[PDB]
Amino acid sequence: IRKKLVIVGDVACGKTCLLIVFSKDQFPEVYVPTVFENYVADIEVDGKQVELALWDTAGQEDYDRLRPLSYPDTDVILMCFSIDSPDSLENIPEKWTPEVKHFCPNVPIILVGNKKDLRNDEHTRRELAKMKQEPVKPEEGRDMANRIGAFGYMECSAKTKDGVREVFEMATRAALQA
Ligand SMILES: Nc1nc2c(ncn2[C@@H]2O[C@H](COP(=O)(O)OP(=O)(O)OP(O)(O)=S)[C@@H](O)[C@H]2O)c(=O)[nH]1
Ligand SMILES: [Mg+2]
Repeated sequence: IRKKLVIVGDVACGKTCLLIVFSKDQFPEVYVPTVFENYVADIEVDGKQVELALWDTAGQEDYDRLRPLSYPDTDVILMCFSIDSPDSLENIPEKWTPEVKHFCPNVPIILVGNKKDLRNDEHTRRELAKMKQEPVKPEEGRDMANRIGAFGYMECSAKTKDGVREVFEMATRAALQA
């Protein structure tokens, strides 16, 4: 069974690394902003065999016009944000929810907190202290997921691999049913 999925979220929130890890097992060395890209990977969930189309998108403003060209026949969407950056969570209902909600209504959305490893990182906590902030708490991410009627919230780390597999299984599970 074939299904298509699109990933979206702020700049450098880990969109790409996540998709590459899951389908190539390697963690990209050099960070290069994405214009657009396509990937494929297979997965078995609840006995079903599913081929997956992974459409990567850009989080940059400069590309707002072309990003909507990948939305056409989407089955499920992974709306991502970063745990070290509280603002990227704020921009969920601001920019991404409206954009997606327009182009792709009636399509399941999986809210995804990324860079789960940086929640404990000391360097991270110290830099955010200047800004009188702190990493995102699992609760607030779940609240945001409910607020926008997401199919489910999930967290993970593409660096350590913590929870990466569960993210896609939930996506596939949602792309089949509903
Ligand atoms: N600590 C940590 N760093 C990560 C993780 N995933 C990605 N990164 C790092 O964060 C930076 C952003 O990664 P990337 O996936 O390219 O962002 P993006 O959201 O796709 O960004 P764009 O293409 O919209 S500009 C990179 O330097 C990458 O190595 C993660 O799980 N943990
Ligand atoms: Mg990218």
